[PDB]
Amino acid sequence: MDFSGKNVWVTGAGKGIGYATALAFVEAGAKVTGFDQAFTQEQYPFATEVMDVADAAQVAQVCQRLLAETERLDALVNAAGILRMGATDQLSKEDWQQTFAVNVGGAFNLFQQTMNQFRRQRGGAIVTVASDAAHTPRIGMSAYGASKAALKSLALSVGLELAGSGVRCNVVSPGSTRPQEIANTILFLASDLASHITLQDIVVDGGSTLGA
Amino acid sequence: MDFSGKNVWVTGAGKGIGYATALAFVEAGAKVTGFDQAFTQEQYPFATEVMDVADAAQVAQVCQRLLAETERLDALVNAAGILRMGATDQLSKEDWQQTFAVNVGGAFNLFQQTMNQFRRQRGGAIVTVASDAAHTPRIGMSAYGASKAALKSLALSVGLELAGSGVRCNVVSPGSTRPQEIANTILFLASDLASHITLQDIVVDGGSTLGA
Amino acid sequence: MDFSGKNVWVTGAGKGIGYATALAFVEAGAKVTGFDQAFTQEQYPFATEVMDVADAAQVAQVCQRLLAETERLDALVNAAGILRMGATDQLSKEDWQQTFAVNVGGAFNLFQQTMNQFRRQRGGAIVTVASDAAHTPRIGMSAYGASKAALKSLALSVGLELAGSGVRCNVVSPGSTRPQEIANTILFLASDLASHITLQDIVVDGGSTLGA
Amino acid sequence: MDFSGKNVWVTGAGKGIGYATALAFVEAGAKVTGFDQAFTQEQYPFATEVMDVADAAQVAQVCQRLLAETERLDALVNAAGILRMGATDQLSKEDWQQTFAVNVGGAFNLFQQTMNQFRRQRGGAIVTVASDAAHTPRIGMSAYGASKAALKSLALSVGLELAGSGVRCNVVSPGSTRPQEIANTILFLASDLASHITLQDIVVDGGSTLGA
Repeated sequence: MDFSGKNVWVTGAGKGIGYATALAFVEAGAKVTGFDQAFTQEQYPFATEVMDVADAAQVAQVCQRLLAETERLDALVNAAGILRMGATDQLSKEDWQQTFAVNVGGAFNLFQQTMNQFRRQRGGAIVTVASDAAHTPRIGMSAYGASKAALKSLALSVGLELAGSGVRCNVVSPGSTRPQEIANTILFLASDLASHITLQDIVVDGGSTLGA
Repeated sequence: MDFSGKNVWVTGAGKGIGYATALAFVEAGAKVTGFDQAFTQEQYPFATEVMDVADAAQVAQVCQRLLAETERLDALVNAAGILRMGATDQLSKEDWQQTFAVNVGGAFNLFQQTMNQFRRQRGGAIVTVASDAAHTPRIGMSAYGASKAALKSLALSVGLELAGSGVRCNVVSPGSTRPQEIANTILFLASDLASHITLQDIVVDGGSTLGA
Repeated sequence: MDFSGKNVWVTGAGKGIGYATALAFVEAGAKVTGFDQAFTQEQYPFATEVMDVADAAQVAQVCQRLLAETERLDALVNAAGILRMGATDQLSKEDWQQTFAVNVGGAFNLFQQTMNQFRRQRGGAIVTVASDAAHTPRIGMSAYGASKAALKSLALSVGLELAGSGVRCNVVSPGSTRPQEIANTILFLASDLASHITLQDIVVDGGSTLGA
Repeated sequence: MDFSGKNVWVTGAGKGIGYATALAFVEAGAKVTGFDQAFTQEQYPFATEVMDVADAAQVAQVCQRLLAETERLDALVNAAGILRMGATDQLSKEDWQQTFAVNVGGAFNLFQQTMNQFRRQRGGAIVTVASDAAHTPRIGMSAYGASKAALKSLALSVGLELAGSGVRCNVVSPGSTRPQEIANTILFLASDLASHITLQDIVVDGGSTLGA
């Protein structure tokens, strides 16, 4: 798609959608930094920064160091997330808390660290990965879906806060994990092809929500 | 509306919407228990139980005691909530955490304690008070709106989980606080007039969201 | 509900939802005029006016006569409609045309004849009966659902046009025909209990659309 | 994007979005047929067929001739439309009728002529151009918005009818006319990059609907 000379951040980049998206931006010519709670392999095709999105103080330290060295952040992709399933009244409190800590608190921490960069640079793009579970109640995914609804809500709110600065802020809502297809939708929303698309949420699940 | 002989629980009953709704159920003839983090006055027209919805262990103890004595819970109204405002990148971590702890975790704790009662009794009604902030991004209310989107999502998911048991589960989304009007909408959704209405969300804000 | 001293118009009043709603307003003490393409029985509990909503010139003549004699129109209920089913590529052109003529053109004609009354009187309520078919694609109901989506859209647009005059304009979306339950929802939306509810659409179908 | 060897139909191809989209498919290597009520210029870069989408008998003759000669229809883009504005009670009956005849009846006629081709070939893509007016009430656009809501509804219904045949059916909702940007979104939805996206509607209006 040609993101050459563009600086791109992708969270949850160690695995799944985040990894696929980081690889896609690399192939499109972008300078990519991938962030994750930890990295397993010894070698990655993008720059790696250990950063758990759920850890506010760590996100603070890492982002603050990186932003001091970068002239602009062309795209931020929030793709970190965890899935913990169970009936609402059977879900453990640990699972409930970690679900929200990662799925909502993570993007919140990123937004707290990056919003001023977006304001000052006056443009760029944010893509946040939610879930079709945020659109329709799914069996066993009450907490997951709820956290992903909060994430989508937060993403559009940040979109409104950054609209005056010319930042496009969109959401992708995948179904059950395919990662390469999600990556294609993220790249599109991050590209100049989508320059008048903001506050939108594209559901990529083969029509499962029937337009919801 | 005549809820005589009906057993009704209302959370956040010390003030605002919860109080207005508890009073309305009392006037309609219901046996009402009001719950709040604390009670200020010395006298209330409903039975009062100190219970912070955000405190899982307390919710456990109180609900478990009460359910052992009650044959059925005809209506549960989740009306506890807190509002903490600010730009996304300026909001304190304390405000972020308490927002979610109360606005989402609260109803989660109630659902964990009451879902089996609803299943076993095979019917009844749940009404959950969200916000129009969950429907459209509002300035200064990014976290509040996000928490209220999670709450609505969770409420509809519990609605789906309890649909087989004949429980109606609906949401009311008020604008900025009027409490008596919200109470009227809650009573309607809790009544037998609304017996085929479930998984719905009525926005009561004078059209502010333009149908969103 | 006590609509005594209120003047109420209900279209499609000869049968189904319109009839049930007209009867309910009569029982609540309202002065009711029912309108239909034709009336079958010899006796009705409301005043009857033969008026096919699809016939613009007839709607013009009837409404213009009636409005000259009435000081205010407290509630207008659009409940006329027809259902013609079939696969999209099998539906006859006659069925397609009549579907839109009645389901959309009907309310359009009413709005053309009544909007100035609402503006001049500065208040009142409009309730329009759409369908859950307008919310989610239903098998065999492509044209019906499409016409009902247009109707809902038109109703909210008229709601916006009349918001400055203090008119509340809401939609009820029933599932497959129960009429007494729909009537209860219409009366609620038309009442002073719902005075801060406008541009809303309540789906009454037992949760079939899963919140859509 | 490389649609070489793909056969693509675009309606409303003489001007605006339809023209821009037809040109874009040509540049991407597709075999393009453009359809319009009439063609003004003497020369176009795509094959042209005079066909008013609103004229069912003409659509029948033209489509039936063309389908007899084509092995597959890889993409259908419905981009015909007219805009007639005015307050609801001031809009002329001619404007009301033509709005629906073109904006809804047009795609209906195309669907009646092409659905069996899509079923038999077992795949392909449909993109239908609605409007952000279908998402939120806009001043002066009550009829236009209503017709575009019907169009979107019909498009998703056809999407459901063709889902079993592997056809992707999506909607693009532009704001006030930019055509090249809409064309980019249409090409994306028509491409194999979007192979798991169906029944979706992308609003391209710079965030005007605030996610609605």
